[PDB]
Amino acid sequence: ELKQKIEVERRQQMEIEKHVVDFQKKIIEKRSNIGGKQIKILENRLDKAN
Amino acid sequence: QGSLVSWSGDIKDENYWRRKFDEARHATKNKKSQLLQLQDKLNEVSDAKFGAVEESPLMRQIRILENRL
Amino acid sequence: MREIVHIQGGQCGNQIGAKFWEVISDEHGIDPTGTYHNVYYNEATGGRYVPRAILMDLEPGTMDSVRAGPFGQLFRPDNFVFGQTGAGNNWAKGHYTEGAELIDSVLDVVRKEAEGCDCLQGFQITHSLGGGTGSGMGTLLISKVREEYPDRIMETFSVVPSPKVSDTVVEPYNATLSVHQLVENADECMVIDNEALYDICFRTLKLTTPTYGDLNHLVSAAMSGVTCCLRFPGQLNSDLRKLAVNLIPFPRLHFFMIGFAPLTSRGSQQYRALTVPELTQQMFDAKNMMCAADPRHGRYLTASALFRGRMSTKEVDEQMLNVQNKNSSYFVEWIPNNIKSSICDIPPKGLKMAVTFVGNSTAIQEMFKRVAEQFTAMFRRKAFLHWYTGEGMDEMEFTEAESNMNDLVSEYQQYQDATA
Amino acid sequence: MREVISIHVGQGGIQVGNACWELFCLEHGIQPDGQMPAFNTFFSETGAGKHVPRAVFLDLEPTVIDEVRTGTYRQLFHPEQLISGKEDAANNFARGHYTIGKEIVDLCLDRIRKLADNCTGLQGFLVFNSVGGGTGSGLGSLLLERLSVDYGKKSKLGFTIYPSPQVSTAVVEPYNSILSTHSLLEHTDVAVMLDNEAIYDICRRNLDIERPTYTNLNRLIAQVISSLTASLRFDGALNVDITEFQTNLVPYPRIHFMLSSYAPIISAEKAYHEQLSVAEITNSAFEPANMMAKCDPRHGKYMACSMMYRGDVVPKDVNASIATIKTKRTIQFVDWCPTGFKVGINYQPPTVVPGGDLAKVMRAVCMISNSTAIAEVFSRLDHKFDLMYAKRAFVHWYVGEGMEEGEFSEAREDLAALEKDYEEVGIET
Amino acid sequence: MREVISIHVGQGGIQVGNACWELFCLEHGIQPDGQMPAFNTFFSETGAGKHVPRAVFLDLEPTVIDEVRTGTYRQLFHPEQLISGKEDAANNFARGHYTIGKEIVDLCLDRIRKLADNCTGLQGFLVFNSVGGGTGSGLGSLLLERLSVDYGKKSKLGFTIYPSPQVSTAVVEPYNSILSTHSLLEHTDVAVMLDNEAIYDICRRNLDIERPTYTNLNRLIAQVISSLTASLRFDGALNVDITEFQTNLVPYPRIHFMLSSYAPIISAEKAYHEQLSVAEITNSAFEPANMMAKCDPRHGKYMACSMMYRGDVVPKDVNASIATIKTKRTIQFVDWCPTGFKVGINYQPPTVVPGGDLAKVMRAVCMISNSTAIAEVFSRLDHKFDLMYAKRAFVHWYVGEGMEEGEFSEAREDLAALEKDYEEVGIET
Ligand SMILES: Nc1nc2c(ncn2[C@@H]2O[C@H](COP(=O)(O)OP(=O)(O)OP(=O)(O)O)[C@@H](O)[C@H]2O)c(=O)[nH]1
Ligand SMILES: Nc1nc2c(ncn2[C@@H]2O[C@H](COP(=O)(O)OP(=O)(O)OP(=O)(O)O)[C@@H](O)[C@H]2O)c(=O)[nH]1
Ligand SMILES: Nc1nc2c(ncn2[C@@H]2O[C@H](COP(=O)(O)OP(=O)(O)O)[C@@H](O)[C@H]2O)c(=O)[nH]1
Ligand SMILES: [Mg+2]
Ligand SMILES: [Mg+2]
Repeated sequence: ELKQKIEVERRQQMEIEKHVVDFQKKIIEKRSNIGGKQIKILENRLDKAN
Repeated sequence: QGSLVSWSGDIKDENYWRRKFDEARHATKNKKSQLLQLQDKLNEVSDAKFGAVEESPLMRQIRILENRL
Repeated sequence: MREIVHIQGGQCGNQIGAKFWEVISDEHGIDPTGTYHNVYYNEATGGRYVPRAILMDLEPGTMDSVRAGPFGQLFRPDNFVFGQTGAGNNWAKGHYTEGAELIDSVLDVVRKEAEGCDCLQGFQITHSLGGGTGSGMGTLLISKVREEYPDRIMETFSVVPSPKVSDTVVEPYNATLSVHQLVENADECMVIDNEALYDICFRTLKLTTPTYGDLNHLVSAAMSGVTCCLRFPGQLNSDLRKLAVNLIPFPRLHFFMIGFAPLTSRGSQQYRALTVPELTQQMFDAKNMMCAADPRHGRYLTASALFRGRMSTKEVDEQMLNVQNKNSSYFVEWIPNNIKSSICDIPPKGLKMAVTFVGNSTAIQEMFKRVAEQFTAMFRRKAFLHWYTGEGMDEMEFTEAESNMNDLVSEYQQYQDATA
Repeated sequence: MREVISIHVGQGGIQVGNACWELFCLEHGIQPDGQMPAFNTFFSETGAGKHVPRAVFLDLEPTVIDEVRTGTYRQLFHPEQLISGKEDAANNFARGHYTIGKEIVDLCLDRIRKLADNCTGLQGFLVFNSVGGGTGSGLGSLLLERLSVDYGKKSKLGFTIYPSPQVSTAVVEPYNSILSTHSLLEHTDVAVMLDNEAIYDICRRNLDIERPTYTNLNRLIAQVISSLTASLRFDGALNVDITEFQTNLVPYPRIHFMLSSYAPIISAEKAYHEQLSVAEITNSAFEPANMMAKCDPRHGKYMACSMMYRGDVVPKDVNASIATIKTKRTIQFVDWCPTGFKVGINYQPPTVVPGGDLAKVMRAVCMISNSTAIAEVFSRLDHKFDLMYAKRAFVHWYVGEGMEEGEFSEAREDLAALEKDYEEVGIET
Repeated sequence: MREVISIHVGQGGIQVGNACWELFCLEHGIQPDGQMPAFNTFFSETGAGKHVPRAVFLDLEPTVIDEVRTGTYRQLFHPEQLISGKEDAANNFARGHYTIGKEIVDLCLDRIRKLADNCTGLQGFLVFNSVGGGTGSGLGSLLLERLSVDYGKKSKLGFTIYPSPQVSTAVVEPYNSILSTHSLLEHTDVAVMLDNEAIYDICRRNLDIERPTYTNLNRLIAQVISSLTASLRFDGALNVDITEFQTNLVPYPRIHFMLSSYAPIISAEKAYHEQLSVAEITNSAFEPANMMAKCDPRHGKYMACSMMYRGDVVPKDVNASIATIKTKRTIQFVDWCPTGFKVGINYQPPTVVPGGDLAKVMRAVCMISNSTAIAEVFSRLDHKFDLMYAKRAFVHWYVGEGMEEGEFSEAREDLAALEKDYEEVGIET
């Protein structure tokens, strides 16, 4: 009888879950991408010349 | 007669519901982890990361004091 | 303090009250003799503790039988409101001709027991909906006490017509007549049915030779566990009104299903462990309810849990968090944190833990609709009517009772799925 | 001189106060007898040379009340400071603020009336009301109202326990909390918030005990409060002022909801194996996992921060830790407050309770900060409140007790005004 | 000043580290209690005046891990430096580098993060990963990757144990080893190789014990490592520099896989009957039977050699032994390095362990050499890898774990690039 509602819900949620799986893939790729102090010592370099 | 056919149909409905719950909760938890990691990404990516070491004010100090010396 | 008065009704309610007083005596260390070897008892010279328990009924054979069994000396000889004719499975008999002349004996005795206390926080009724006496007489007592005392909270441990068979031929008539006068003046109807009670004593408990005293002991252990959070200490205590608030968001959907735990096989009572995750498994298991309505065929408007025993609060927190996490849409999501939790600090007699789950959900509406269906069937075709109509009742009231039941259930169902 | 009063109203506040006093006696050297084999701030004179605390345990439900009056700590409290009701507030605000509040309010006011008459140099109040229940919401609101309309000039530091982020011991928490926030604004001059999730995480994966319970939680809060009040109790190197707390942590009277933190929380089993340096503790100090409440340190831009050092602390490690935390980018402050740091040194180490998971160490630090992250707790409470208010739930439980319906909304956008200001004050220029 | 960190990842590295620390305590005078009745490099401060090592024992299979945490050496290690997995890597590289590696990598990085924060003057890393198993291959590869992408500037000396020449405790050794060699190139700045056959021969016909076992092997490796780290631990005559080790033993960043040797390895039963002169030991020093790894001394033309003298050593016997070894034709050096000898004198004799086959003698020397013979081990590993890759074996075990197939080949010709350079650098002009 009334099952097609829950079947289309399952299809929706499965597309959305695999879609956020794609999301996760994209974000791990960008993390791997981004995976790729001297000012004070330069002041020290200035001290000597002055 | 039809009452047992309805019984079997409702066993199918119970299985189907139970399933929908499993997958809905998987979806939630997956999304929560994904949002966690995405916010970690947006804060780890610095706003001065392109110039990994730039400090332009002190670069100006550098150049002007070099001219001075 | 925060008193209770235990009025009974019908042979069902009488037996259940007898065994409930048995359980509470055996828990508080009270003999059948009435000593200690006040939230429920009263002081009596000579060192006695009398239960302020009133037994009213239209027949005395029940009265005699409850006096005869053990723990009979508990009830004092005035609270035996004696009926001599019997309503004879007739709501008209039990509610109009014999009601309107037993009301006032019961009024004098309930004023007796009510002035006996200082603060009567709540009542206590156990009766039937199908038996003429139980149903009519009981809902009439409810109407009367709710007429004079509008500030108390009303509570009925109510048995309904059984699904597979009707216990008395006019179960539908008496049941709709009881609910029609139950909805507005009864504040918490714990719905129980003899058949589901049979199921829970049969399935996981090995009981092959059951008895009415046994079902009474089961439901009385549950009835003691629902309120045992009151008379005892605890890290996080509650009452009848914190429970009522956290249970009803509307004054109508206030009928509750109840379960109590733990309950396992005895021959297998050693092989299993015994932990609070196992308690959650035990009663969030569908089959552990005491009503012929699997709640997972509906939705939980809200649900409350009351622990017994001293373990941590990390427990109850992860408890209702985990259960909401998977059986979310088994609840209703339009209300935040729909599970309430409290702790009583004392474990049961001889065991380690106890848990009582109470639920304001929308799966008893089908129980109500099956009652109304049986009613309407016998009702248009006029089955078993002169017993009600020759005793100063008209079917205009039957029509309105049926329609009122239907109105209740229509709200139940639309509140099941109301979301925003 | 300095005396401080503590109300422990509700069932949460009363147990927090039970632990507070059970720790205070063992710290000051008081045995539960009321006998002792400085204490000026907490302990009074009885003419026989012994001490009765200046605090009141108030609650509608009398269960924990007879628990304390027939437990083991009976000899401390005065029978005048324990009043019981025979009913509850049903977890709704109206039964604790409108119906059952009125006959207890004047008794509590007379008791604290005479108690503020008793002590000479009152300096502040501490209201302990877990708002989740009807008492800790409504009766605590009314208590704070009366405290502010009678006393007024004196500071009030509320350790209110909100409804937890997603866990809850009651369903009608969202109503009776938003309604208490109204009175919580004006009356609670400074409000140090509490929630449950963070102390649960701390007790589970910080002391390595596998079931955290409320007695341990209240003991731990009492230890935090001991680190708080040590400065006034015992003598320190650079003593701080609790009225300086307000003038330095309240940049605007609109932003005074503040959060806290404590270090070190470590078992003896890792205390024997850790060095726990003065500079090292200042890192776990602002650690986001160490956080005591549901606030994110990088959510809020710190507007004011007070550090409470106790034990063997030398000032220059403190001063260099301030430098390193202000250097590294993981922390940031509001631009309008270029220096939002205030520190207080104390030569009293934390005292130890027998039977506690807590470890004795040389140095302890307690953080208390006015930031802008708390608005997330605010909006999260508003979540549940709107989800319940949109559908009429439990409305009758509130209106059938002398309450009008519009107070729900007025409190909702009242806390929304906090959320607005808390993000309007902490921006750039 | 100089501190050195040691990871013992896998089941081989973890037992090697068990023996390393069990020898380090008995040498420095530390009892297994953590109590001692210099040590700067290995032993830290706990504020109670006692020592916890700066090392982490990491392994997917938790067996040896609970072995060490409920054995007799529990009092040394910190509970923060022992993390366990509940599964393995199935001896394949993909399960240790792709699937199960990722949730342990960040925990290990946080532990060494805080540990490098703990010690002040870090000078080098020592990765102990027997590559034969999935953990010691993949998780060790990923650990070295993260170490090099976070630290970078600091030297890394890997004591990796390859799949043995023909013996093997696993069949899928050829896959998960060639794949680790890729990361082993860049990350392991200098890689002192290990194999099993040569230490087996040494333990059998050098200490005269007739069954050599892994506990004896790890003890012996720990003795070699003691001779290695004595220069920084204790004061010597002409102290050497571990960053001089790199600048003198890495003529090109392409040739940094180096082998070792130790003298004397003799029982007491022949130590009482032998003279064991300073010049005499320098002969067994370059003895090909004494060789510690599967390398042939006359296969490689020595490009760099560091000698580690410890005990009562006078420099001129050292200088004359260098002369005699450079005179006789049996040894030869690369023409481009006319002088490829670096020596380091140390006045600390080797300490003795109770219950060891090893004998106490006056003079000990340890050889560590960058030569071109290691390419034979390389080609010999390539033998098994190609023999398995030509027929599809265990390919599913690798690809069903987030791994592509081409990495097998890319690692094969990666190690082939080493074999090529190692013979292109050591020719005439
Ligand atoms: N931190 C802490 N919180 C507590 C403790 N005891 C209770 N609480 C909190 O208090 C909340 C309820 O607040 P209360 O006002 O005390 O509840 P109540 O006393 O039953 O109030 P009524 O509903 O009017 O009877 C619960 O949700 C708990 O989270 C405690 O010992 N420590
Ligand atoms: N020298 C030495 N080598 C060892 C020792 N223990 C194990 N090995 C070597 O380690 C090799 C396997 O490496 P591992 O990574 O530790 O194997 P594993 O721990 O089972 O790895 P998984 O397969 O992922 O479970 C074996 O072939 C041994 O030769 C040891 O105590 N000393
Ligand atoms: N649980 C329980 N139910 C009972 C017991 N005895 C009777 N009942 C139920 O109660 C109903 C009878 O109602 P009741 O009012 O007592 O009958 P009446 O006195 O003749 O009007 C029947 O439907 C029975 O199923 C009992 O001992 N235990
Ligand atoms: Mg209360
Ligand atoms: Mg392994």
